[PDB]
Amino acid sequence: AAPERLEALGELVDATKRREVDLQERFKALTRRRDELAAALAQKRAAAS
Amino acid sequence: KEGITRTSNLSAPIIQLSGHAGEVFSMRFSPDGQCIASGSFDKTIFLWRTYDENENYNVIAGHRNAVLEVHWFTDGEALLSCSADKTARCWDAETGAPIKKMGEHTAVVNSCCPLRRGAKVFVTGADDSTVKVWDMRVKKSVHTLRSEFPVCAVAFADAGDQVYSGGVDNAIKVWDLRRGGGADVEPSMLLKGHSDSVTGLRVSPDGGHLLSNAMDNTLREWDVRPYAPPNRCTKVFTGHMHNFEKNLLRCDYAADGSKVACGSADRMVYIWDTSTRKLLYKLPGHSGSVNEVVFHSKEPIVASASSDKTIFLGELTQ
Amino acid sequence: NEHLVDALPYVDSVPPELKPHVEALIEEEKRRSTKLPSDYLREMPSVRAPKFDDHPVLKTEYERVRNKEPMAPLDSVRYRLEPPPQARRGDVGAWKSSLDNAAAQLEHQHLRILNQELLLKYGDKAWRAQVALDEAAVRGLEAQLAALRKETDGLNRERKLQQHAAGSELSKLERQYLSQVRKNADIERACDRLEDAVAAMEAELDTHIR
Repeated sequence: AAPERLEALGELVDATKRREVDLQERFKALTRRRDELAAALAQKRAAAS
Repeated sequence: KEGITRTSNLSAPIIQLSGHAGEVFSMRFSPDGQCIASGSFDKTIFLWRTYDENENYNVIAGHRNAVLEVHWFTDGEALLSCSADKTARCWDAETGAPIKKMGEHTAVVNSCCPLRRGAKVFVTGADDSTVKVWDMRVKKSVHTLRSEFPVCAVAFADAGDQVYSGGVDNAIKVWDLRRGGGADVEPSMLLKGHSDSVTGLRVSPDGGHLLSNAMDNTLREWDVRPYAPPNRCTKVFTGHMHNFEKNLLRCDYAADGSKVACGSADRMVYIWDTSTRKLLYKLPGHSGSVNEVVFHSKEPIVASASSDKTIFLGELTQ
Repeated sequence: NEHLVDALPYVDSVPPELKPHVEALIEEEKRRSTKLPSDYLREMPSVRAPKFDDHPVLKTEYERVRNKEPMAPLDSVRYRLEPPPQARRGDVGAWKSSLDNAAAQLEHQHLRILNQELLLKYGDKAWRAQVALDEAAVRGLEAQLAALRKETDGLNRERKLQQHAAGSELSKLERQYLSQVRKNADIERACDRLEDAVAAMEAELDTHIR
């Protein structure tokens, strides 16, 4: 019984950390375009004056 | 007699590697775990087999000063050697010939790390406070960032876009190379918490964790996940030592992230269990400061390199 | 025919007030159980009739014995060793019956006294030996008990060690699942930043038309 639940909880933690990997990659691309947007705001104001 | 559960195929559970004629400053296991690249103070690289003789089947020469840091390239046939003679060198392992010698740095090229996923690219940080990124097939350096204080330890991240550099300036920095195509980029992340210089940097086997050995006699574990708490500091290890030698004492993760090994100046091979943050193995046997420790790619084998011209090569029992 | 449907019992202690709860759940489990027999011995092997169809002896033996009506003790009235009564006195064949019983009991008591004299003369060390053998069986049996106790205890200890080697890994796997949960909440605030970044982008197109 013991090893089947260790891998029956092991592989599940693995799967939602696969989630976690995708998820923080989303955070990566997110703050990336965030800083891109901050730079766009900066230059549009620096152009307007 | 004593029959304690032989882990590896090595003839014995503790093997000393001799043949060097200087301090051994950095070592590395082949990705396929059957080679040793040992770089000594004698400006020479010994290539050992990990099994069946431990035969140093080749001594590659060509640096004019101590080869401070060695990694292997992702396929294991090309080697990246970094030295004090201001020259980093790419060699072919099977052959005994040097492939590409780039010497763009002005002072001792302390630290280097070749990228593990992507192209044949390696970072090198030297005494000029500049951390430079080097692509294999171009003969110019592809990137060059300038800190103000001599670079001691550098690593390339798991994913391949940022560079970690830590030195005498009491703070380790993470820089973004694609964010920087200019010659005076400013640092992205400032991991603080070491109380003096950083000496060694290892990227975790998942890439979310960075290990820093400090002459703060402290191993610190930080997380590099772009979504972190305000303090990226996770773990602290006590136990090893740094002394007046100020050697390049490094970090390593076990191939599983389960242990962390540090080289120390008290001649001891330290191996902590990362989770409980406590000392699993404290192996004696080295007569000089332990410079770098490397965990064998497959088995729990640990091999250490010291400033005593030898390398102990053995397996862990518990 | 279930395979190891088990949660480890040295790790997973059943709570005090969970006995009534788990009891009620098992009770309602019973309530609408599929084929509730409580005589499910039907699927159990047929417990067969007592196999003496070739000895009427044990046949009648069991037919009476289940009624427990005992056999009478053997012929106590003849044992009192009496000659023919009033209505049997005059007839001599009755005194032949008396010859039978009187002579039989005479030699009964004779070989009786012979056996008794034979043991009290001889038997002493025989009883010595057989009581020694009863003590030998005694101590051997308790030795078997101590052994069985020992081996079983060792197995139990091994089981406990195995339970410990698992419960720790299970517990930590679940706590890191909870940390994976908080990591999900982190990426929820990431989705917050997704909304915020799009709202921020909702200014560049504005300036673009402006």
